[PDB]
Amino acid sequence: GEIVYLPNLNPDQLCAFIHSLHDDPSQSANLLAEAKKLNDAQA
Amino acid sequence: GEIVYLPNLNPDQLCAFIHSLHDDPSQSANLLAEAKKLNDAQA
Amino acid sequence: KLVFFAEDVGSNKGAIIGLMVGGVV
Repeated sequence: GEIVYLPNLNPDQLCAFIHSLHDDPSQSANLLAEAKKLNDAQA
Repeated sequence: GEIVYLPNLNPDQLCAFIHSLHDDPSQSANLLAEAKKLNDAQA
Repeated sequence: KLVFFAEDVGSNKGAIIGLMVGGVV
């Protein structure tokens, strides 16, 4: 399993991500790509 | 350090959880216990 | 499957929010 870390994302962002991630499991991979983008954007 | 997984936890709980981790870094450890217990409580 | 977990790292960071992606590590 590939494990991701988002220490740079604020609680609001993680909450937004977690809601979207949960609501759209099919898009979980694509959505994560964005969080990874956030990982870099909030870097 | 110790790791805590939240599989059977509710997404709203995750948001509240992440919020609590940010509210006080020292509490994160204690929050990890209860948060981890929820995984068992909601299991 | 995806899973949200918190890693105890101490410091002023408390714990770190990390998630697992697919299967089991």
